[PDB]
Amino acid sequence: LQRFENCGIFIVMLEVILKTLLRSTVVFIFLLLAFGLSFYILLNLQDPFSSPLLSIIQTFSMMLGDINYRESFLEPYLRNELAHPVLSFAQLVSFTIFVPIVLMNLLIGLAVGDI
Amino acid sequence: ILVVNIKPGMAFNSTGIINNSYLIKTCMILVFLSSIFGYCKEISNVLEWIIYTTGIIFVLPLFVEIPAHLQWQCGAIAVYFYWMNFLLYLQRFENCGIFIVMLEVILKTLLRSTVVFIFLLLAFGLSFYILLNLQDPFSSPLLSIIQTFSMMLGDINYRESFLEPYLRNELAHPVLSFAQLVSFTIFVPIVLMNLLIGLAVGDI
Repeated sequence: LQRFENCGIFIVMLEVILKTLLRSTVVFIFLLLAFGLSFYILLNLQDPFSSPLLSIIQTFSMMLGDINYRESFLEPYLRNELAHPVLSFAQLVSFTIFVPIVLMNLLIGLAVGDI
Repeated sequence: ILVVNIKPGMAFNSTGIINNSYLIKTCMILVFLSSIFGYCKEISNVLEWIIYTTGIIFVLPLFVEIPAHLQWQCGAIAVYFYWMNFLLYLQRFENCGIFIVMLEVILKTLLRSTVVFIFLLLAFGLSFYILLNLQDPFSSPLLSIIQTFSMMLGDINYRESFLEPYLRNELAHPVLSFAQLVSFTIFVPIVLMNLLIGLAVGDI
């Protein structure tokens, strides 16, 4: 579709935003490895965080702002099942600041420029 | 290595788990040596004073018997800051440093604006604490604030906390509760989140 006169600008733009993200990702893999290996300590008793690689695929799926808050922090806290409740809620506000707010707006800001 | 090879919360010594010993022993000796070398070489200056002090506690059972819960409490803190502080080493590579310079600009701009908008979330937090008090998520004034903070990304929990309680006749103030819900959705997920996208788009 790069050779049709309504389409090709969108495939040229798709490749610009994709090549920029695929450069950016070498940096921000370590930003998600930080929260992934840390929620693997604090939330270990819960199915989504059962293993270090499942913990990373879950932290990646929280990046779009679907944190699973009630299901994974609040309800375990009211059952007395969080092993580190204060430190778990601190890492939740920290994750929400650095990843869904900061990192996602940095990718919107990059895309707005490059388009 | 010492995180992925030992189950979180189990106490461990040079002999392995208190219940891989060569891997466990050598990786502890390395974390200890590199933390005391770190104390010699001593926001970057603050991150090191979290990392080397906390990384010592995770490994004190190399020499000193210490509680399982305290060992992993420091394991969680140390492992997190070790990787956040690993980004500061990417400032000096030609593919990367542009993104760490941009990450700091958007983060410093956000952390200035929070002085203002902490009171915007305290308004809705102390107010949903009145109107929704009978529901588990809003049971306490601090739980109510951690809950409106989690609603900020646009996951309002609408059916679960307004509609279903209303159809059961369990909202204590239904009209005023639905007004505060449209108000929250306007000021926070729409207005405040777009103000942070607008700031980020400019400053990048």
